[PDB]
Amino acid sequence: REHWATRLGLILAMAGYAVDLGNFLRFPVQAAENGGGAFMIPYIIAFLLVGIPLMWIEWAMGRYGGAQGHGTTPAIFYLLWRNRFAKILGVFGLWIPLVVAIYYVYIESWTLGFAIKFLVGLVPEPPTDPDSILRPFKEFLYSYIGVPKGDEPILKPSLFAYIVFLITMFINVSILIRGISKGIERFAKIAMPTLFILAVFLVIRVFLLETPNGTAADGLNFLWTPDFEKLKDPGVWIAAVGQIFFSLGLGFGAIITFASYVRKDQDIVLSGLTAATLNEKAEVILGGSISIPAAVAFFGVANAVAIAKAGAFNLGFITLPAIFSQTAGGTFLGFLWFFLLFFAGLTSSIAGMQPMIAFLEDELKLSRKHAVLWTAAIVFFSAHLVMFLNKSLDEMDFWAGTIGVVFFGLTELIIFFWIFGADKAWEEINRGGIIKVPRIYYYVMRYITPAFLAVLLVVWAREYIPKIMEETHWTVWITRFYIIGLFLFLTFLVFLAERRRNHE
Ligand SMILES: CCCCCCCCO[C@@H]1O[C@H](CO)[C@@H](O)[C@H](O)[C@H]1O
Ligand SMILES: CCCCCCCCO[C@@H]1O[C@H](CO)[C@@H](O)[C@H](O)[C@H]1O
Ligand SMILES: CN[C@H]1CC[C@@H](c2ccc(Cl)c(Cl)c2)c2ccccc21
Ligand code: NA
Ligand code: NA
Repeated sequence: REHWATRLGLILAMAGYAVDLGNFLRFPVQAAENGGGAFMIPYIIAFLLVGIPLMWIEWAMGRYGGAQGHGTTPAIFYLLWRNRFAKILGVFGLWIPLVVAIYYVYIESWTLGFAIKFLVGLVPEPPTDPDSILRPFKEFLYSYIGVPKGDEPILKPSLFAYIVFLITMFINVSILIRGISKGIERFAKIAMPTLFILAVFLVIRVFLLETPNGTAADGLNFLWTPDFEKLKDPGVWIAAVGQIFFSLGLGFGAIITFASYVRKDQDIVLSGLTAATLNEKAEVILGGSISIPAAVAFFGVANAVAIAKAGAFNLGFITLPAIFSQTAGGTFLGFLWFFLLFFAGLTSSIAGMQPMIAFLEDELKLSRKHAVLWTAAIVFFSAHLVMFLNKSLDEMDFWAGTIGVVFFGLTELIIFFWIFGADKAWEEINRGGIIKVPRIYYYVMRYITPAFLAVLLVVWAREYIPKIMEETHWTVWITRFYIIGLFLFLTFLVFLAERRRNHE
């Protein structure tokens, strides 16, 4: 079995998976909407009671599986719980990263496309008033993606967007096809320092932003002034749990698969805690210092509430590109911003497609070359639904990348800490640990952690599912039909794997 060559490479790869566009866009928006500086209270608590324990558990499950030659959840769940229902539950944890990759790589390709367009100077050049500056960039983005102009739910991406997606897939493949150590690990050792350098440069350039509407210091102020009254709203506590859960990338299956290449007695406690900490640092220090302060510096603290409510996507793909074009060398600054977003996405997507590759290698005995190429073919083909059908991305992101991950995260907890055995799980976590998990976390993992995920799951289900099922366009059923088909497809591959094993 492949293994990580160095501890540093392992940590940077895991951190690279966790650190993405969300660090620079989703977190600042969430904090600004949920109490500002006060949001750090439930955020730290959720990090300690949910993020950290679940992360150690996913690492533990992966390393446990890898020692027996299995990197994905269909086999791993069965090893933990030898039951037919376990193999079926395990399919979910292979279905999720497969479905997520189908839309994620496309989103990632947008950042490469925009980086190129900013670099060469092919961007709108306004003109005054905020709507006169934002609109040309809204149209710029809409034309690239092919946002519907009529009543039809059809997307028409530009030729450039489509070619860049091809290039983006090729880049993912070029890394993945070289494997864990010479591919993913080697890239992580370059991309992470680069990501750090770009971020620091952006923080510095943002802090120097001075407009008649305000400064960056006003942005840091608006973002980091505590509003303790919001701590009464349960939604703020729910948002913090969700923020921690998603930013760490728990429940997606990538962590488990990456951990499956950690040697049997190699540390995961300190390594996992370090990777998690790197994500948080990149999130609150780097992410919190770029996007929001820039938006507030340019549009004033008066529009600060409106900006955060506009969302992470609008902030990163419309508002920020617009602001840069109004500054000296902002064309190059926009390039750096999207270059940053591209590497942040690329480090995550190579981690996100590895589970499918691992399944083909471990369970169907495909060579790395064949496993990578077939995984790429499936993702590339399937992405055409995301590229051409309006809201297909949103539907995939909800079922797999939102509801699915929280459900699967809870399933992981139960199967590992309740079914497999709490004592065994604990020993599987701490074995080879450079530091030991504090004894108190045994109770947290067994009772507190699954309680938080259960509350998150139920609240989001009751809040979002009825709307999703009753207020959406009929075309969402195309996406539902297809991804249900993908689940049936993986179930069939698992069937073929076990029938091959019985033969050999
Ligand atoms: C959900 C997956 C849909 C697959 C993408 C559909 C391919 C789109 O093919 C369409 O062919 C038309 C021919 O008249 C052309 O005019 C359009 O430009 C082209 O996009
Ligand atoms: C989700 C899948 C949607 C794919 C978009 C398909 C592109 C539209 O293809 C359609 O082909 C028709 C051929 O009879 C033409 O007459 C239409 O005007 C053209 O829009
Ligand atoms: C998990 N938070 C980020 C990190 C990884 C990144 C991600 C997760 C799984 C996969 Cl399969 C891929 Cl390709 C990419 C991602 C996707 C959707 C939503 C959020 C996120
Ligand atoms: Na993150
Ligand atoms: Na990443």
